[PDB]
Amino acid sequence: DIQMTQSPSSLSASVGDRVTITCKTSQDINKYMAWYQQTPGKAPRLLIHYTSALQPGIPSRFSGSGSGRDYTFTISSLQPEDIATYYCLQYDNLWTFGQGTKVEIKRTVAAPSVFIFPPSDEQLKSGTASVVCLLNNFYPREAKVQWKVDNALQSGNSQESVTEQDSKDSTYSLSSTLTLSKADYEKHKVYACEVTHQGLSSPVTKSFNRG
Amino acid sequence: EIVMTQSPATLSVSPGERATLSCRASQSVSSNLAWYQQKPGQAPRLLIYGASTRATGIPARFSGSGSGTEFTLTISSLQSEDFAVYYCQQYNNWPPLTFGGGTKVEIKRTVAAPSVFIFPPSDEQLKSGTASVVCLLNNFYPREAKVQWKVDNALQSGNSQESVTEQDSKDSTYSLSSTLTLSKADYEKHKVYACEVTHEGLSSPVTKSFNRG
Amino acid sequence: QVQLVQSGAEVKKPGASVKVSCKASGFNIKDTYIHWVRQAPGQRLEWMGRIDPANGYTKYDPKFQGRVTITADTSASTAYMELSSLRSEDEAVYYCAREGYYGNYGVYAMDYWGQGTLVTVSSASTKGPSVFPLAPCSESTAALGCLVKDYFPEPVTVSWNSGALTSGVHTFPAVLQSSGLYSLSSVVTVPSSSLGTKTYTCNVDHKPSNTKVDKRVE
Amino acid sequence: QVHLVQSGAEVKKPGASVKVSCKASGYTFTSYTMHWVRQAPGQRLEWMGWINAGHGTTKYSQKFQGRVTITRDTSASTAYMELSSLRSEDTAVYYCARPTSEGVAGPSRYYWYFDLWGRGTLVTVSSASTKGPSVFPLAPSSKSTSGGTAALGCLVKDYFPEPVTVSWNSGALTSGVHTFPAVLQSSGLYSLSSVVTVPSSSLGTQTYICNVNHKPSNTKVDKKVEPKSCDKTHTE
Repeated sequence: DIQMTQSPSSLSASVGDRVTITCKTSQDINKYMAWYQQTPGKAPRLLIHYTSALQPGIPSRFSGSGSGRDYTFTISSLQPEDIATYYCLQYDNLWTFGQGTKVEIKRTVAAPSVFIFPPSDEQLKSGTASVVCLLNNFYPREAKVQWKVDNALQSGNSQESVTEQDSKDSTYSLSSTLTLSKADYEKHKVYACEVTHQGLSSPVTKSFNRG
Repeated sequence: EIVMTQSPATLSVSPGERATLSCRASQSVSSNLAWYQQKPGQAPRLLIYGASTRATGIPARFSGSGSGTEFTLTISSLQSEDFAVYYCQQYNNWPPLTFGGGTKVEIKRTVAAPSVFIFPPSDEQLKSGTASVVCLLNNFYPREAKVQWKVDNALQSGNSQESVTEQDSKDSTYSLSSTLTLSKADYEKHKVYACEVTHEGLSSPVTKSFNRG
Repeated sequence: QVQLVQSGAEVKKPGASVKVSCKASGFNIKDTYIHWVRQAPGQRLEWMGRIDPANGYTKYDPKFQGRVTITADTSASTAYMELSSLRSEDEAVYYCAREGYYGNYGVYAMDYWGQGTLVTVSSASTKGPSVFPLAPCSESTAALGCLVKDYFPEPVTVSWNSGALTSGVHTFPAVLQSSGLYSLSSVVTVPSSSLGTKTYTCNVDHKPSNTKVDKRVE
Repeated sequence: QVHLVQSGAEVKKPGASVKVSCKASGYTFTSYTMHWVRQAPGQRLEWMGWINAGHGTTKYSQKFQGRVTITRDTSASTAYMELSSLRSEDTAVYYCARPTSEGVAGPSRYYWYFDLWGRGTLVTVSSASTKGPSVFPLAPSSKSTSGGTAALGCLVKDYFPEPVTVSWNSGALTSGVHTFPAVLQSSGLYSLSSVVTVPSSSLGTQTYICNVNHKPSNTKVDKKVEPKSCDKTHTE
């Protein structure tokens, strides 16, 4: 019957900033405290065990401290490769992982590189046309995609997704798909993707003519 | 936790004979079982480890066997010094490391019925607050007996304490003393005071009583 | 040298049972403890249990006790986890991890983790994806990609030029179509100068349907 | 010449703390782990926890977690066990135990069986203060007789701490003596009884005195145990 509290649930910081995560146990766990890094897509990686024993191969900017019920994880100087959810683990009375801390990076504005892709010949033979818009390496993550078919704004026939933050440049990338039946696709000629973002002075329109 | 059960509670074995001690586990302990010898007022001495391996310096008459949930300690030829309490220990799961309740291996002799005597409280104690009535069962065999206190045919609940001496050096018998503690007018309330004794040595329960006055 | 390889992604119906394998190599499995930890997406790591493979001793979490059974096949150098009476709530990535000894501190620590195993809880049919090229119509940089469409369940892996091309690559999270099938895109930015002097192929693998497509993009 | 030397016995009132020492000799202290095992009077051995003497790393049983602290002094090859918030139930003998082999137990390393032990340290948890005993007789009579033998004794009541050294007739009587072990009462004061079996026929000519000596209160009590006298005699 042991409880744990990991604070905070999420934090934002700039590259070079000091980042601190704390953990509080309901009973003394006698330094049996470990810290794990989990980057997106990948599996957890041990950074520090037994409160302050830094695993060989882990940079010196990472450190742990504490005793009793109170423990602290520090990143002395935040790096772009440090974007991850961090977990604390108590291993004295059985095993309890913390709720986790998502560490996101604050960086300078970066406008997206916009690209438009027509549906392939292979796909058209099947009777469905998927038009794709790509917004590449932008910051902040908020961006708008407006699909235009012969200057008419589209609604209800689009789906989009954004990537996790990048571990090198700290940007995001977005992909939007406009889906139509081959019949409807053949009824129009100009297919356009209009992108609005904080980093752009004026919206960017990427287009192609069917044929 | 792994619950270590040591059976029987006490075992009467004559010298020169073979002493077979049992130890069971609530769940598999593999071959991670140890055996300890404990004489009164002394630290445990390791005899067996790895369920069958003998600790360095331990004489060859001591052996062990078993795996999983059932184990055995064997003393092929029981000596004079060999009479002690024996504990089994699991070291398969931790925390907690658990030990068994122990088996006291006593020297064997004939079934001796106890001499049952009841002592009323003295005037000196009665002049003070408390009143202590003593039931004595001395020079009996086997150790296990049941002394029940009865006051005006009414049984007694946690109103008494008892102690037993270590097995006699000559006639290997046991002696038990049970003290029924009351006060005034608790003792001054009732008339008949008795202790009923149940033992292997006699046919029916032995009842010894006295009337206040 | 020290590695922990887990069995592939499973799709099991509710009420059914699931067994996950964890192959240990680069070390002796009888010298370390093996833990099972689960994780739903965007949620916490939940410890389920531990096994000492040398003696087969198991310690579970009371919320997982009864439904979880962790065993070990020491000869095969593998650890198993069986989860009976599956519910929709049990859908998560299941990880195995080793807890090894540290001589310089006199302690054990959960130090290495496997890749994880996605256990999808569903009655829907497994369906292989269709792979469509993403190429521009007719700038210093150009973009190429693959549209991995109409598959079930998750996941699909996308690599470029058999792992040679990784810089400038973006494999996007899947979107859930009205059909109940997933669609995802993988893209790469390359210099416009190389769109003739170099070949570009996406390598799509959807192991639940035994699908491995290598589509060249031009 | 390999032994474990423990600190002297102690009396502590409830809610207090005790720190039992354990010095080591005849081996390299840092190479082994040190465990602590307790035994309450008339009960089984109870494992408390351990200290890795080389790195200061500890592990405790969950039953003691929060009250037990284990430390080590590498400079003096000594291990310590501290038991906080003492309760009545904590009255036990405390042993420091060293396992047969070096290092820490785990998978394929089952080392938690001990060959080297300390003699023990009794820790008595009682609020009660030093008190000399009250000595009452267990008077012999026809109701104390069996086959020409009569039982008589002394009830040594309400004393603290242990021990009471009980003799009969200043050492002149040794045969047929049964001095029962001490019992801790509800009050937190010990009670004990010493009985003797003598010839029934010589009860009117022999003198039986129990000598109860209690060194902690500097009290000596000599009680004459005479046959059962009568206040009155009656009929009907």
